[PDB]
Amino acid sequence: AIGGFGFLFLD
Amino acid sequence: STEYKLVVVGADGVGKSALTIQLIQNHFVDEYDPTIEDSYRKQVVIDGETCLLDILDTAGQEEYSAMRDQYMRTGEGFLCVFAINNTKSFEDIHHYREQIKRVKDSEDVPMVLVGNKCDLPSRTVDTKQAQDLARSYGIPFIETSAKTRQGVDDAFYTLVREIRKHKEK
Ligand SMILES: Nc1nc2c(ncn2[C@@H]2O[C@H](COP(=O)(O)OP(=O)(O)O)[C@@H](O)[C@H]2O)c(=O)[nH]1
Ligand SMILES: [Mg+2]
Repeated sequence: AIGGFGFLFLD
Repeated sequence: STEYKLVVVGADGVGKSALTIQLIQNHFVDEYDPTIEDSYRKQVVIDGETCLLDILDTAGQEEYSAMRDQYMRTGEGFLCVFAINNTKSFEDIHHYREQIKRVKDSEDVPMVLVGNKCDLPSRTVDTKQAQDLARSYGIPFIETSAKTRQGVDDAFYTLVREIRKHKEK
């Protein structure tokens, strides 16, 4: 869950 | 040869897949499934050095992907792509950049801002606005066309150059 989005669902 | 892990990020429809295919296979595709995320390996000589560029062409993904996760750990440089005829894709750029800084846990990540579709006449994102943003980040800005191939090698070559300079520091 690294934001901001940006790439979606980046965990 | 020397290996470089590159990642191409940007809004859906900016031309990430078209730019990568133009670099790898020397052809322009009018249509490439927007949901497909894959990795490519471009073999090219840069500044005398034989480079093996492993490039992740990103797409929206909810479920865990071992390939995406590998690039999250090992990705050395990022092309942040917007389309010059899409102000919304330009607005996303700062979010892609802030997220990349958090992924690498670093304020200095090799990156190049790419303004794609420069062959189109109905420009809505000013070159000055993109050059100003790239200046504020301390990164290069390159205008490209996956259609004509203009700037494609420059975008990827420049990113490899940026990763080389970061590794020197
Ligand atoms: N005119 C023009 N169209 C492009 C260019 N690059 C991509 N496209 C088109 O833009 C659309 C989206 O491209 P695609 O590579 O799928 O984008 P992605 O979602 O970022 O992978 C497609 O219709 C492409 O043919 C370019 O430089 N010029
Ligand atoms: Mg794509």
